[PDB]
Amino acid sequence: TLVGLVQIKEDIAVEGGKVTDYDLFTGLKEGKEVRKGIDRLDRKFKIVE
Amino acid sequence: TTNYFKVKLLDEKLIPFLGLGERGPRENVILSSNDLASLKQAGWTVTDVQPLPETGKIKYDRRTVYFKSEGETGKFINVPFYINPVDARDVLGLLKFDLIKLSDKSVVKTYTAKDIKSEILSLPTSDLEVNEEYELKLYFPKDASENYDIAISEGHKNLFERVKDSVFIKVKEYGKFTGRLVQLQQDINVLKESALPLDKILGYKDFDTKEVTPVAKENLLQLLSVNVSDESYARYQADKNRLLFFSKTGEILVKVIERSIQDNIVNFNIRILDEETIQNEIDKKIEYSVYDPKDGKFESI
Amino acid sequence: TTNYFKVKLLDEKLIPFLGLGERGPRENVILSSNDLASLKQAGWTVTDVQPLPETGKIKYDRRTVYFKSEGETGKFINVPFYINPVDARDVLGLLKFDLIKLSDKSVVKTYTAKDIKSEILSLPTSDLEVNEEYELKLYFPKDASENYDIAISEGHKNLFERVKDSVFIKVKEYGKFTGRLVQLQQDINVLKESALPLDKILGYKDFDTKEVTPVAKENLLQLLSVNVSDESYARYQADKNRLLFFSKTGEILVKVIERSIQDNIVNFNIRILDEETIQNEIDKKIEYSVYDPKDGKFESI
Repeated sequence: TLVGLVQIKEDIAVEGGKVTDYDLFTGLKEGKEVRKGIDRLDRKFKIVE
Repeated sequence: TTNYFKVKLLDEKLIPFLGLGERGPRENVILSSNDLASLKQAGWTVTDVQPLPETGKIKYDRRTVYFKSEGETGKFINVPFYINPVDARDVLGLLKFDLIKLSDKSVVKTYTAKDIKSEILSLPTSDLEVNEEYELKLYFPKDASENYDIAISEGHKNLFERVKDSVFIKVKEYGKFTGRLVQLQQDINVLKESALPLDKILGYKDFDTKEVTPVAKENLLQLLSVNVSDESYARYQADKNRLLFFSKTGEILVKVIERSIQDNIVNFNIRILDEETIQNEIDKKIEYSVYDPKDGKFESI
Repeated sequence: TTNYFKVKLLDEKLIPFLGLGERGPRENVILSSNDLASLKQAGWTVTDVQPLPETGKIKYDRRTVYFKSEGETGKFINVPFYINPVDARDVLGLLKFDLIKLSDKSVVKTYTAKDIKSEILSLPTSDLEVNEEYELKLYFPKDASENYDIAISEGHKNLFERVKDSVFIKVKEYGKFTGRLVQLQQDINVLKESALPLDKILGYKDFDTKEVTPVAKENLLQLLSVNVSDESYARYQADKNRLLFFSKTGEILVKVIERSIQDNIVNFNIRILDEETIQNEIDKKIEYSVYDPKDGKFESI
């Protein structure tokens, strides 16, 4: 876990059956891991659970 | 020696060889030997190195047969076991013995492997049941791996999921009667379509006192390899103790063989006869007995 | 099958294959198989042919070691045995088990081999003594051959002098302590000609509760392979637990090794010193302790 990309957070509250415009860069500390509104989420995105 | 150590890491930079996060000074961190030598070499203050039990083997054959009698006072079966690279730690309070009854998968009694002194497990047989397979395991409980930071992969086996050893105790009846397998009735005459049980045609002569009691108790019947002469005439049911007289009638030789004591070859000359084979010879005064299956006793008229 | 039969001869001409006289109809006449087939062929009415037990073997290894603890409730050792070609006769009342204590050649308890049910001998260990070899035999008593007419030669072995089987039970202490073998005293300084016991220089750290009690109980000392550096300087007595400091004085390394638990290599730097090695440095204020053998405690002044 020393090198490699940044892991986004796993769980997402989808109470009510749906949630709109939920940001996935929550819990990541600003500045070091993510710069908000600058870097994108990669195309290796998948749900596993 | 092993390759699993419960250590106490005391650097706070970031613990490698583990998951995301987990950076502080961590204790109870179960590491490999390939793991630990890559931290001692990495300038870490890894201390309290304790080896962990990778040997939970049982010094006993697995699938044993234990012939149990009726009167059973004590009669403890001794099972040798050894857990090598430990003497008394916090993990040996987690190692559990268990007597799983394999019929319905429930334990009879459980033991902790660090309280069983002298490395000999004296299982009582007063609680064991007959003709039911058992299991004696060295399983770690599933709530034992929770209190430690094991440094494994996803698909690797951690230590508590690894060490176990199981034997299989078969507890059945003793049997092995004392007798010469004497007959109980000469001139066996049966009807055409009927069934004759073995407990009314043969008995056994007990050697202590010469009794001619039949084979009523059924755990002796599996040692009796009953052999008929012709397959199409009669047939011995194995689940029951009966012979099956089919439509063919005539002479048959039924050879009852007991395998334990030498020379128990018993021979029955059974005559199968029809309905009107009786009535054409009841007038010409041929007096003999024919087995009546509705009541079990041999009748003549 | 065997080659020894207890028969009942019923001719009165003259019994051959026997001694002088002995002509009548004789019973209990133990014959061979070469004997019996030369009488059935000889037109004799030899009847009541009963086979005799030529198998008295024990299904158990002979020289076993049984580590016995202090608290012993029950803990029956099960010995498998089988006497094949018989079930219940008059000779099986003569077959005797016995627990011979090999130290002074006296039995602890005896069993008759026809009353031990299920062919498993459950020897209690509550009566066994420690560090004393035992014996479990299948001897016929010497007054068993008297009531039968055995047809042997002078130098041949009759049946009762033939069948026996003996195992050897060694009953000793369990031992196998739990500890890392910690030291008890640094800076071991001894006099020139003296003896230092091991119970005042080393102890062991118990893992249940961290106690530093020494090795007082002596059944643990045989696992401690004490190794000195130089043979001529000191020497470890094996019958005692002492080191033997000879005339040579200087540095020695005493390496105490325990074989059961890994990494119990204990190293003592012992300095042997003379009588006037003390007095030339007691004035220049070199304060340390020298072992005093008359009372056991380490003293400085």
